[PDB]
Amino acid sequence: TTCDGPCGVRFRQN
Amino acid sequence: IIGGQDAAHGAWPWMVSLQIFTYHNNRRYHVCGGSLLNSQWLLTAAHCFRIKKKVTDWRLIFGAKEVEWGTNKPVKPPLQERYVEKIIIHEKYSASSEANDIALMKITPPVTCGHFIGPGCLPQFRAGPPRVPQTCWVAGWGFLQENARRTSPMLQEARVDLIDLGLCNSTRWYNGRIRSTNVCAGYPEGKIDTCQGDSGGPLMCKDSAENSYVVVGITSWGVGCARAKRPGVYTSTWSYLNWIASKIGSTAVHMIQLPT
Ligand SMILES: *[C@@H]1O[C@H](CO[C@H]2O[C@@H](C)[C@@H](O)[C@@H](O)[C@@H]2O)[C@@H](O[C@@H]2O[C@H](CO)[C@@H](O[C@@H]3O[C@H](CO[C@H]4O[C@@H](CO)[C@@H](O)[C@H](O)[C@@H]4O)[C@@H](O)[C@H](O)[C@@H]3O)[C@H](O)[C@H]2NC(C)=O)[C@H](O)[C@H]1NC(C)=O
Ligand SMILES: NC(=[NH2+])c1ccc(N)cc1
Ligand SMILES: NC(=[NH2+])c1ccc(N)cc1
Repeated sequence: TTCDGPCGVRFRQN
Repeated sequence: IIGGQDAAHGAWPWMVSLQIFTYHNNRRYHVCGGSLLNSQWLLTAAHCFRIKKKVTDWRLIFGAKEVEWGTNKPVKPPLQERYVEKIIIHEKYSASSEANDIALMKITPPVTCGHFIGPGCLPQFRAGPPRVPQTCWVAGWGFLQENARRTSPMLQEARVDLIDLGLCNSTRWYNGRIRSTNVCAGYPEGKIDTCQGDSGGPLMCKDSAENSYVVVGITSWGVGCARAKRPGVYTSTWSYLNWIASKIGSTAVHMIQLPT
């Protein structure tokens, strides 16, 4: 379920 | 992509590299792009499957910045490689007009999201066709020059302006070949544009204005690449939300649409 959450977000690393 | 720039690692975590797998020697070649919707599904172009129609013809590569042409090695953490479970081509897809150039790939086993991998957003049911004027972005590992010999090892990105369908469809532009389920994007003079290898990848515009991008288009076709008055023609995602929901479930759609 890691792929649920806020869509379309870039640079998830920061 | 012609005339754009190298993307930063993690810049577009929904990008997927769709690679033909030549089974005689286990080598893989980037062929098309796609966008990640959830752990088990990505959105891409139907025409990418005209020749390789079998689930075994492909590898799917996630969280990548660079892809290696012809490699026979698997990828390295944190990149992920997956098999295709199913290819769903729109039932109304027509290669001669490129009408309804859209498909879904079911991924297996499920991808896991994180720092370099994550879902894109789809337009709201209420959004309608995207409106001009806007500056949007495309990304992909397509050709760097119209005449290139190979796709680009480094993921590219470029800003492109949306082009109004009437202008795009006009006499000295595509002159009748644009459909109402298309979006066009680029610049009257060209020089910047998607090319072969970027098909299936996103055309994305920044909501208005969360800090989240929406995949409003899917790279479909063009005449050449980066030519004046021959911009990129994309499939409008908004036009197929019901279709997408019918294959993956309204719930999965709602999950990647930004809050009402
Ligand atoms: C882009 O332009 C094209 C064509 O206009 C071009 O002419 C071409 C050949 C070039 O020379 C250029 O000059 C110019 O760009 C538009 O193409 C037309 O599309 C129409 C809409 O699909 C269509 O009319 C046909 O007739 C039938 C429609 O009938 C159904 O629909 C309704 C009315 O909408 C009812 O009235 C009907 O009884 C029935 O329900 C359809 O079956 C056909 O699909 C078609 O719609 C023509 O197909 C087509 N004409 C030509 C000359 O090709 C195109 O729509 C423009 N794109 C956009 C987004 O506007
Ligand atoms: N989808 C899978 N069952 C699968 C797909 C391709 C493949 N080579 C092996 C397994
Ligand atoms: N942007 C276009 N010129 C284009 C897009 C896709 C493609 N396969 C070829 C050309």
